[PDB]
Amino acid sequence: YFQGHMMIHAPRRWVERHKQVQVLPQNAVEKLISMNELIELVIECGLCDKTSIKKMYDKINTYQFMWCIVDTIPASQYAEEIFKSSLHFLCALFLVDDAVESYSANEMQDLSRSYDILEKEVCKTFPNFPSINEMKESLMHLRNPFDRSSITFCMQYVNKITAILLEEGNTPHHVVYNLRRRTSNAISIAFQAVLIKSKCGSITSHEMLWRRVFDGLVILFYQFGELISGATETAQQHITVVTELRMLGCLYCIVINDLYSYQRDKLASSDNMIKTWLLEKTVSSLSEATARCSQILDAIMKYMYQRVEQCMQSNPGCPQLESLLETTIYTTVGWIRSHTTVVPRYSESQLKVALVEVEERELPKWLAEKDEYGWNVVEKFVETLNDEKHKGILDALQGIADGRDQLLKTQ
Repeated sequence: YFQGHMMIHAPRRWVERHKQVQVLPQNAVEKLISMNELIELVIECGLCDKTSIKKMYDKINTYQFMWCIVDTIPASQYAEEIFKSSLHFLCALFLVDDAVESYSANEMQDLSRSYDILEKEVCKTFPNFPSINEMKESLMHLRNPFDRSSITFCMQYVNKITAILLEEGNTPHHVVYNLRRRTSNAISIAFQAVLIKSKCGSITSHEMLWRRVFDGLVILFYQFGELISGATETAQQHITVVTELRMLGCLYCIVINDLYSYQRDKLASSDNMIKTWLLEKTVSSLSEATARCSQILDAIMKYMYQRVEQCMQSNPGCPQLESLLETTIYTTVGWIRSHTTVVPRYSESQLKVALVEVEERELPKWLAEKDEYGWNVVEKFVETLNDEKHKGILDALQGIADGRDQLLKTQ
């Protein structure tokens, strides 16, 4: 600990893959960055104009952000299309988030209601789907065109990935169905969480984790590596454990987000965890909040390592699973890289990270150096994750249920 006091830890073999550059020609970077297609897509929907998407693209640097979010280079044309649509979805999802953060309760209520009804309308036309203008028809009754455009764009992504995995014979039918349901349920649960943000609780530092995980749609970002690597079937043979690791990664990303955004001019507002701690249970602000966050992040890394290196030892002879788990690890570690270099958070008044590389001789020591508050945090997070009250949320974030979230955080 010194004045660069965001010191985290990650195994050397995990982080040596982020020291890596994208070996790829410029034909294939413009195949993947189909900027003209993004323009035509956002002006075929009612979202925004060319200037807005170009500004979002300059801000987010969505390509290098994507290379922090997938580790598998496209191996066929379908993978190229998947990466293209994922890039587009990321870029415009952030623009939708910039606007929905100041939505009244009624406006969000209508938005999430329309998503929930449209999902169930277009889930019975499977494998067929309506086009963008055909999908505006059921949303014509809305009083805000932005909600209509957002819903059409999200369901467009949801149907496009399905169309891609059914235009090839590699992924089985019935698991593509579960994948589609998983994606749309994630989006609907995000709307439900931002709608639950209309109340301020009737507080506890575990409800906080449960909400802050759902406040971001990071699961959809983890699914990019699944799709682009062709592991949809082997991730559907292991929907559990994979979903838990992705939840741990979401918690990781949101801890880092809440710590970066509390050092900005923009009011954090929301249920920023540092704010909640400093209201009650923190002495000096930044130095102690940073150490709490570092403990939580290190504990998430250790639990992820142990879980992966157990599920591989108890499921031997499954190389596809191994590569999938390594991809999830890559995407969980990539959030450090993203917050440090590729997002427009070049504050440097923000904590300067010290990413320590845990070598092999140190790995047994480091996995037994678990005597911290982050241990309790992550353990209790895993318990409330596998709580039977929250079984419906689990099954909805798996591809095996309908999305319902409002009866478990508002009650």
